[PDB]
Amino acid sequence: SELDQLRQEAEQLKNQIRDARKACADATLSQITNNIDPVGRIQMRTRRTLRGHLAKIYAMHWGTDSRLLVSASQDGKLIIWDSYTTNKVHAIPLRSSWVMTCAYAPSGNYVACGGLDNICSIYNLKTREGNVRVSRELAGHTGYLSCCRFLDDNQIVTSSGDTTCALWDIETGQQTTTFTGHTGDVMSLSLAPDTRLFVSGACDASAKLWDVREGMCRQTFTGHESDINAICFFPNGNAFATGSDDATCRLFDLRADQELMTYSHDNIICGITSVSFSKSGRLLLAGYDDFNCNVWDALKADRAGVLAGHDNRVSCLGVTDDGMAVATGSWDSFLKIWN
Amino acid sequence: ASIAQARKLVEQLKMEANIDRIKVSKAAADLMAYCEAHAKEDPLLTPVPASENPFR
Amino acid sequence: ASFSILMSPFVPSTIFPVVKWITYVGLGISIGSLILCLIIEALFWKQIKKSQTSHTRRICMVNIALSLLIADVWFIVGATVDTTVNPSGVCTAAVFFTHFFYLSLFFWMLMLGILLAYRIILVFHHMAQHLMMAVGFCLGYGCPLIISVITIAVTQPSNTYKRKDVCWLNWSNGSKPLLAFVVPALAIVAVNFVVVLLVLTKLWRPTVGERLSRDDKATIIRVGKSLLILTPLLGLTWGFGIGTIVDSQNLAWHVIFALLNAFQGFFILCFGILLDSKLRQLLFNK
Amino acid sequence: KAAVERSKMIDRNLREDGEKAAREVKLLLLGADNSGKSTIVKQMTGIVETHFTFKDLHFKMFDVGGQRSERKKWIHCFEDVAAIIFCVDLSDYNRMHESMKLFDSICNNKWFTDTSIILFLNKKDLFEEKIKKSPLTICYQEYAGSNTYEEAAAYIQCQFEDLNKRKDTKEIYTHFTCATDTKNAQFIFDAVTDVIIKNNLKDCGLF
Ligand SMILES: [C][C][C][C][C][C][C][C][C][C][C][C][C][C][C]C(=O)O[C][C]([O])[C]OP([O])(=O)O[C][C]N([C])([C])[C]
Ligand SMILES: CC(C)CCC[C@@H](C)[C@H]1CC[C@H]2[C@@H]3CC=C4C[C@@H](O)CC[C@]4(C)[C@H]3CC[C@]12C
Repeated sequence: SELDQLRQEAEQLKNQIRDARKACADATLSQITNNIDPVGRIQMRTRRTLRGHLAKIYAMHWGTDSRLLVSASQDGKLIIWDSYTTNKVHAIPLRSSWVMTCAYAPSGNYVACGGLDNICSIYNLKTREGNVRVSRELAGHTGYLSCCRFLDDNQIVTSSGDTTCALWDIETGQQTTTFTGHTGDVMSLSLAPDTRLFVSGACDASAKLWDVREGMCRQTFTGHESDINAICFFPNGNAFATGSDDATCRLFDLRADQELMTYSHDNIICGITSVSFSKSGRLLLAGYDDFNCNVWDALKADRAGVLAGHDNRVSCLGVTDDGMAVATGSWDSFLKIWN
Repeated sequence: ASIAQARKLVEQLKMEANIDRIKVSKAAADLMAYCEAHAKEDPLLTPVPASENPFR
Repeated sequence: ASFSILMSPFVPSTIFPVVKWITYVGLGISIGSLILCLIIEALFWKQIKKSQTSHTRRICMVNIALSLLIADVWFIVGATVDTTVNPSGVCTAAVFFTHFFYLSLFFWMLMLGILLAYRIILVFHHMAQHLMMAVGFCLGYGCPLIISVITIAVTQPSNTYKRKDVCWLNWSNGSKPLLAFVVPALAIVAVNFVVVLLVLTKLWRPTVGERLSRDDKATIIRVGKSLLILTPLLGLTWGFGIGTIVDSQNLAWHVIFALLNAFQGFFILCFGILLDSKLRQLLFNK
Repeated sequence: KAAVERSKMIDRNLREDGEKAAREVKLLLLGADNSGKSTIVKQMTGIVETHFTFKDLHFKMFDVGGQRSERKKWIHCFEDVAAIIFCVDLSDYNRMHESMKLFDSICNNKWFTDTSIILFLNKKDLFEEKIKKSPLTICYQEYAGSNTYEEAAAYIQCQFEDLNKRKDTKEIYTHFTCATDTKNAQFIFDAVTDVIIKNNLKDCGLF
């Protein structure tokens, strides 16, 4: 049998990979940014408190204009909010109440949903006939849909619970490209600012960087020891941060191919649920299962602030494109806008 | 079954092996440079005045 | 005073020397018990309470607690002032407030008692939380106020509203203003008592389906705990008022009525809140 | 403002559907493959939602088990359920070992620390004849006691109820399913109406 030889060949490749990373591991960003002044204690107040959901809020997505906000709840209703005036614009009656993700198109015309129903539903907001309708119903995933993001009005990438990410074409409703390689259930994905390459975190404690045009895993990052739940790129696009079930946020560099920072504290023992970056990337916001968020300095790993004020586990959060405010949706059916 | 998976798995490592890796310190400086370049364009970092704050 | 006057047409002279000591201690610790009960409740009023049904009980408990505290301080100052030096300045005002607040306390326990009956037989019937809150305040305060105003608008012009010995509603033989307090007190207790038995039947329901006996004496300990906490909050200790009405000369009934009801503040902090394991651990640690 | 009036209209629809969904029982259905779940759901892809109305009460049942993924990553969304319906196939013997493990996992979740179980022992009619062909005592390493149905059936209940570590906060309801289905839906309603009655006692500080 040649299986034993192949495993040995794979094993020595992993040793070469870690040795190559160890060569550049001598320098650490923690000891480099000691000269820069710390951001200090930062305060954020709930400018708005969006309410109206009748169940736990699992996902939200900010609008491309930093004004509209879409959130999904287990009540079966998808609501597009007007963050400036707290008003409500739409309320979609999702066919399946088990929704776990929602995306808002960069053109502001489409909203996507998915969850335990094993399908991705896309709704046309700009309908000339009045009420919104299900534009397309993407199907083909054998596992629960964990995340979905819009590349453009005709391209969407979905993270499923079948250890497989896929790229879909809305016009034909077929998987243009299928991404495989994860040995665990994929939980989240993030798109680069140029929407060319994306990285997804799975339950195998590994984050893999993919190429949309090709459909191959360019890089693999293994720094966690538990399930990875949050993925977010740096604004530059050359780095990203991961949130896991160990209360640890790790910053990985695409070019260096190695973990740089480890944002963790002794007090926190819960798991990360969502992470986000500011416009400048200096401030890192991470959700937590201990009923409140945290603010981390992305260059010094110092807890700059706390976003307490939620009565249940924080399930989702996001920062606007203009970086004017940060929203947060917890399990207490309340959305809060912080600034 | 498992033989095919092993053949494909070892090919992925070889493709990932022959990639260009820059020094961490060089990559670390790029992250710090980006934060300093866009520090003034971060309303969260610098308290925005209520006059121009849309959420005031 | 003896604290029996609330339900006693006449207080025998032999009980007064011995009954006054226990009630003053009982009223004294009742004031302290209510202060701690309100303080601990105020801090954790909404931090841990989120259920819709639990929302109604919190407002009922503070209303019962608030009524007892202010009524007790009105009662203690209503018996320590002479009825001749200030027959209207401090004596007349205290009697009306004491009578009205006690009526509000009795009527609030009816709302709590009806609430338990509502969630037991009408398990699937759901009204709005605000609608239940509005009707509870209307009957909790408005109904005692309706009875209170007519008490001072009928007996007072006849100059039979004041007992000579103590600042409290007179008994007399022709005019009986005390019936405006005795009758509602027994009516609430009687309505609360059938509510008590309704809870007992639900705890004693037979096994559903083919379930085995499994644990033994598990239901009986719940019954003992339920009566321990439900009795003071429902004012079941006020049922002795009928005993002092009929005879008003028994040595034992005046003692038990005084000690149990004067200690009701202690039976609220120790049994209503401390016995509740949901809030017991959250308070002892810090 | 037209936008403000639009929000007010949306709010009415949200509350109108909220009170409609507030009367839904929202049960959860579990069990082994081909473990009689079809009979308990059809008496009248991922998870399937089935609705039946009994005594002016609408019930929702979610047949979890078709996901075939990491259950702990999506089992927290099935909280606030009235109870858990479990189906055990008494006729099958090899599937009983995995059924106990599945029952063990669901009852010990941190989310399901208070939800009751209305487990159903299905195929009791076929268990009478099948036990004669293969005795329960011989098939299992553990002793099954007397070969009579009055003790063998009760032995299965002992092996299932003892898996519940939270005896005080959980009330397991057991029933045997037969060919008739008129009383099958009655037990679910009786078990559910007992749970909500009991649940009010904890919220009222009585239980
Ligand atoms: C402030 C806080 C708040 C307060 C609390 C309380 C209030 C109110 C009370 C109540 C409420 C209302 C009532 C309901 C009834 C109905 O509707 O329905 C009846 C029939 O169904 C009849 O029923 P029967 O069975 O006949 O009986 C009944 C009796 N009870 C007692 C329940 C009344
Ligand atoms: C269940 C326990 C703890 C509390 C019971 C409280 C009530 C129901 C009790 C306490 C005192 C009792 C009274 C005591 C004496 C008499 C005189 C006679 O005519 C028999 C009935 C009557 C009038 C009783 C009626 C019931 C009563 C009012």
